[PDB]
Amino acid sequence: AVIRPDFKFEDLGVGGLDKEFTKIFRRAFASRIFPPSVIEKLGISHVKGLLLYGPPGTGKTLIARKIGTMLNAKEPKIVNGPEILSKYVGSSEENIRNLFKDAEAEYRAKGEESSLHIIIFDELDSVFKQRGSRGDGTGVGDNVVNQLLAKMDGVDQLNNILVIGMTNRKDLIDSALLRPGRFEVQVEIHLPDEKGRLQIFDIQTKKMRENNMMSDDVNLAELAALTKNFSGAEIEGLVKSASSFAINKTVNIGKGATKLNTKDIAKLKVTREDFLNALNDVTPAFGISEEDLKTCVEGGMMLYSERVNSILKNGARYVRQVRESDKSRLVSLLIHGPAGSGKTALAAEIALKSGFPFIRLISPNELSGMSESAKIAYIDNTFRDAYKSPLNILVIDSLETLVDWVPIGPRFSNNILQMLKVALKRKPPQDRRLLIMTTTSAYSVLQQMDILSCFDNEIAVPNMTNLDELNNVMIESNFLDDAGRVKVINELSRSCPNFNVGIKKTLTNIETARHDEDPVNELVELMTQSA
Amino acid sequence: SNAVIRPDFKFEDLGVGGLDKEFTKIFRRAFASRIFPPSVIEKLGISHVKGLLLYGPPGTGKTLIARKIGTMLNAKEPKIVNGPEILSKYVGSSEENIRNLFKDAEAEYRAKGEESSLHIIIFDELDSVFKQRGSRGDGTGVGDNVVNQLLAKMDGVDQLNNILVIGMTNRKDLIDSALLRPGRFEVQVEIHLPDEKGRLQIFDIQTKKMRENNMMSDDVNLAELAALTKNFSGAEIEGLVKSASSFAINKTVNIGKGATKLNTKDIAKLKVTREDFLNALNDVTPAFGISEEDLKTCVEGGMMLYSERVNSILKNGARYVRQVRESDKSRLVSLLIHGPAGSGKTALAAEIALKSGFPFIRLISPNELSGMSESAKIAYIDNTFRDAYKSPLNILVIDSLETLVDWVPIGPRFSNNILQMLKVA
Amino acid sequence: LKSSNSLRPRSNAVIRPDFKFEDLGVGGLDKEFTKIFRRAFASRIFPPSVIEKLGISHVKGLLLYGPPGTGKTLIARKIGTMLNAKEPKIVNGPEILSKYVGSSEENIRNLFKDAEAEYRAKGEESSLHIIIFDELDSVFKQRGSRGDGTGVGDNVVNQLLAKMDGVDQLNNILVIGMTNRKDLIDSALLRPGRFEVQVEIHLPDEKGRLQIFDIQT
Amino acid sequence: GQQIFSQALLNANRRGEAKTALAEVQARHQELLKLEKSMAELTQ
Ligand SMILES: Nc1ncnc2c1ncn2[C@@H]1O[C@H](COP(=O)(O)OP(=O)(O)OP(=O)(O)O)[C@@H](O)[C@H]1O
Ligand SMILES: Nc1ncnc2c1ncn2[C@@H]1O[C@H](COP(=O)(O)OP(=O)(O)OP(=O)(O)O)[C@@H](O)[C@H]1O
Ligand SMILES: Nc1ncnc2c1ncn2[C@@H]1O[C@H](COP(=O)(O)OP(=O)(O)OP(=O)(O)O)[C@@H](O)[C@H]1O
Ligand SMILES: Nc1ncnc2c1ncn2[C@@H]1O[C@H](COP(=O)(O)OP(=O)(O)OP(=O)(O)O)[C@@H](O)[C@H]1O
Ligand SMILES: Nc1ncnc2c1ncn2[C@@H]1O[C@H](COP(=O)(O)OP(=O)(O)O)[C@@H](O)[C@H]1O
Repeated sequence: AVIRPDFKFEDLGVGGLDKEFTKIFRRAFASRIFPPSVIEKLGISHVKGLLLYGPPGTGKTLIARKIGTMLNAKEPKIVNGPEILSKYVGSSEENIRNLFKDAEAEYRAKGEESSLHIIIFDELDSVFKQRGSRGDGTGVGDNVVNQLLAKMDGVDQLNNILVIGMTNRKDLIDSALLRPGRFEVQVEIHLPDEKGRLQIFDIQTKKMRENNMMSDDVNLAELAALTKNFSGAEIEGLVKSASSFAINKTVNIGKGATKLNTKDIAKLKVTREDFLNALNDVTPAFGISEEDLKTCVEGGMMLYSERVNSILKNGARYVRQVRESDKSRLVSLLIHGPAGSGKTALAAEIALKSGFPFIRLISPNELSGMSESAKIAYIDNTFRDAYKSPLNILVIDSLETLVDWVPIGPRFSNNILQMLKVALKRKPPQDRRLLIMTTTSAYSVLQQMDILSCFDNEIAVPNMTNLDELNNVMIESNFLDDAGRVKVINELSRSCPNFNVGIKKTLTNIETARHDEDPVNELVELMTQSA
Repeated sequence: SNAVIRPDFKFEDLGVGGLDKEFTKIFRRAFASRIFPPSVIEKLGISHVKGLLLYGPPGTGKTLIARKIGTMLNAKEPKIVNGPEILSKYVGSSEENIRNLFKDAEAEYRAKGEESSLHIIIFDELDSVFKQRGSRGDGTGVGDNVVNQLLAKMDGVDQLNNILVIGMTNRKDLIDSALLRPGRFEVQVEIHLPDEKGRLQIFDIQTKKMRENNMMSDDVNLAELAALTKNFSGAEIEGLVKSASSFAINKTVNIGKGATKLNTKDIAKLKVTREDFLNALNDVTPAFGISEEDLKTCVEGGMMLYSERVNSILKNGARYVRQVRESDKSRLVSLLIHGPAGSGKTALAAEIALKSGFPFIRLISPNELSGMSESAKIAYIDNTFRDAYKSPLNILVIDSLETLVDWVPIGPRFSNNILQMLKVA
Repeated sequence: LKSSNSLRPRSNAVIRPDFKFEDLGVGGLDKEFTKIFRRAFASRIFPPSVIEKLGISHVKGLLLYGPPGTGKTLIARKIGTMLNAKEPKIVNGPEILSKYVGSSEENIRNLFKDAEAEYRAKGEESSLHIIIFDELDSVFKQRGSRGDGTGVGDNVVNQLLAKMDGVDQLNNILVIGMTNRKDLIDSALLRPGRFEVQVEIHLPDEKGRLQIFDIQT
Repeated sequence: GQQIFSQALLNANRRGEAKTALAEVQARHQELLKLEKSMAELTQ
């Protein structure tokens, strides 16, 4: 009738998109399950138009390909976009109205008993662009829209036709076709989640695992964890790229001649490191984040003192609070202290430990080179993006630099400042939560801006002063031997007991002294001038 | 029976100098699936890649490679297409033409299945027609359709699995995004300027038959020449050889002054000497090595060591150069020279710079920016910094920071945006 | 003809040894003529054997630039019509643009067919061909720059690039261009293999003025 | 401040007349061949 009696959808290649399959089935073919008598008794018309769309490489073509064999359907008629057009006058139009004869003849022939005829237009946007483009030329690029529109709207009671049009960009489609009676239902296909990711890996590696061609070492769960933003196509590319490494161990291409170890051909087997190399090869095209924060803490922590621990505990407390309560849908925090003491690393570390679904940072680094309007738009889009996921953490870096402060005017960009002022007080949409951490080094300037009133709590980060903490960082850095680390501190105790540097400068000085002369005469010397 | 890549084959016989690390990748990713038992690869349940992109700056050798791959691989004759050759007047002839290229591959693939021979088509210069669909380019709407047809034919709803497409370009950022997805133009390779060893290889390749036909003097030392030609690309060494030949050959005929001097004795002992090359260095000039001429010109007045503080500062500079060269975690070091005006700062900084021997050296001065608009300046500055993230070791020199930010004490007046850019950068 | 041994510079020489720089009629410029004639018209006189043992392909480009009214077109003309080669295929500045979607670039493709045909048919003994672009700086501007809102400013330059040096070789042509502003021509046209020798032509010195006066009267 | 292109389309004009300039030559040609054959017999 309309679905084969022998089918369950488990066997099919498409995996990871199951909700979408149920929506399509419910809203498209559901009305053609019962006997016809019911539908007219209920006064419901059938659906006629479908639209599928998503980013490039998401699997839509796979669906369009397999659905015909999937549901006991008449062999769908496939036409790619730019072939409808033709040279001779009137040829394109007749070509469009040359597809519908068979279904319409069956309709006149057999009334409502007529079977379902499905035609799918790959690449809908190619020809059916906006019909008000202009150009003063050959009008074949418009009458085609008119022809399809006439045969689809003024159908003359043809109620046994479903057109499925697939595209990558809805925006280019002529608006005249997006209206009731004409492509009513639109289904978005977006990037897969993690579980569907695992499904895709499993589907891809079926034939591999069956033929004992993969080493038992390989663990799919780890791989699925690693591939943050990979679509199905990228996953397949990964699979075959990883395979190429295993392939290229027996056949030594270029070097030497063709040396095929006929024995190892039967012992061919893929291993984890090959997959890792493959991961290094392919890259995603979406990215967004989860790399900038990681590189922002590359130098790592040292826990030279309790202060670090206390601050971290407070951050853990706050993330717990925003995670638990439902009345607290927005919290803002300030992190202020002396320049170079190290602020950014701490906030990045807290955010990384939080493990929320959603994380990004905003830094002057990204915004560099843009015009003011571009910067405003960028920040606005970033914020609007943040209002999406159920839980969100946002980090703002070096606020003073974002506002272009120089003290001689004093000159600064007011627009950005006031935009930020309004934005940091905006509660997100209903049943969403947000957590803001902003860092600065010029507390007093902010106080003059009088913008101190939208911060719920402030955190100081005093730089270190006691020689013990210096010994801690020095032992961690492995600058010298044990006796060296002792003698230097004994010398520094009397050379200059009062001590105020920070953290970054210390590591810099350690490295320089390592390079030239790791004796006292360099490290202690510089340490003394800096303080 | 017809394994494409010819059982005994070496990169040495290709005839391309330098780029020893790329061919490895190309052959590993592309041809490492087609010279194996069909049963095994069938068990492996994978499909051969069908895309290839080669991009880089002009003259780096990105058309030689395509030709040799076309000719040396025991496949069907390659189907060359020049850049804007596809389009046509009549409506619907452009799109048809781009689907006439695939007919024979499909024709073979239906019949002989997985025993057909490789078909290879080379698009020269992709970015002319396959721009990002969506703008308003022509007012007719042809380019979108051509991009469309290519999209639908490279992957489409039908499987081909016996085809290969090669592409070349100088600007990769205008190619429409959908082409670059895996499944279409998978492997992408950058071809950049050579290093010294690559330069030596190229000199060896070019002056090959030179040497074995005993037409080269015994005085020329190729290592020395490779050491002289610092920023030469692959396409200007050939110019050098041609010029050296012209100097050597002009000594006999004496064009213009008087002919008939061409006689067997003169032409029976032709030999290109070393002087000819040195003379030829005055004709061919780099295009990317245009900034080092400024630096050498800045110290034209000459260095005189009237004291010893000069020695001390120079030694400190050399120490710092060594430190950056030898370190691994110190990937960024910044220094300042200050002192009374007229004290000779720029000369000293350049003078330190030139002895470093680093691959990459560049200078920004008010000189380059004069006459430009503000947006133009900021763009130039950003470009120059982003260019400095390519080579392993790089040196950058900024002259007269105060004048770059356009300082005058009367107001005080100055441009804030450039200052911020520099501070951020 | 056929010389068993002791063959000629060229059975049909392009320069023909009865030649001297006092016959052109261009006064003043003297070193420029030397450099031009050495870099370009030196590799087409020696016997084919030695040049073939040397494996150096003849230069296929010449650019002349300078202030207005200095003598560029004169030089182009004299070179065109005082040699032993096929007739020049002159093209003026914007002579190439055509109406329909695909005619300009076809027009550019049209210029090379006789040369490729004869090179294919014969090989190394094909007679030289010359085509002269007048006032090069009209259409061939830097790609990606402001102007040419229509999509022609790229395709035209593109076809020419692909056609002067592509996967298929050709070494029986010599192309010459003339201009007042070389700072606007595309950068990829000024590399070795495409417009190799560039010459500035400047205002005359005093002795050169004496030469010009003696040439005119 | 902009600029325009133009295009061509071939119109039934040729869809018919040019295809007819094959069919209608070879077929009248068929009549003429018949004439020639008959004249050959008559001359014999
Ligand atoms: N407990 C710690 N607190 C801060 N930084 C630490 C700590 N342990 C290790 N570090 C290291 O100290 C460095 C801190 O540098 P960071 O860039 O945060 O300084 P900053 O003050 O934010 O810089 P700026 O002065 O430009 O604002 C990092 O390399 C970080 O890994
Ligand atoms: N690395 C190299 N090895 C061998 N030959 C080289 C190399 N680099 C340049 N050449 C030679 O110099 C010329 C390079 O011209 P080529 O065909 O590569 O143009 P191109 O670099 O592709 O120009 P564009 O990329 O701007 O189109 C050829 O004659 C080539 O043989
Ligand atoms: N030891 C030296 N220190 C400085 N200059 C030297 C030294 N030895 C020689 N010179 C010469 O001194 C001159 C330095 O002039 P330079 O233009 O560098 O001065 P400057 O102060 O950088 O210029 P400005 O006044 O515009 O800032 C050059 O001619 C250089 O060759
Ligand atoms: N060196 C010269 N010797 C003799 N006559 C000269 C010389 N230079 C210029 N002339 C005279 O100038 C006339 C015009 O010069 P020409 O045709 O070169 O113009 P042009 O340089 O092409 O100018 P434009 O840049 O405007 O195109 C020539 O016909 C010739 O009589
Ligand atoms: N569940 C899946 N999602 C996405 N891609 C998949 C999936 N399963 C397999 N693939 C692979 O990804 C490709 C599908 O891409 P396709 O739908 O043609 O991209 P486009 O969106 O351009 O049509 C095929 O090569 C297919 O083998």
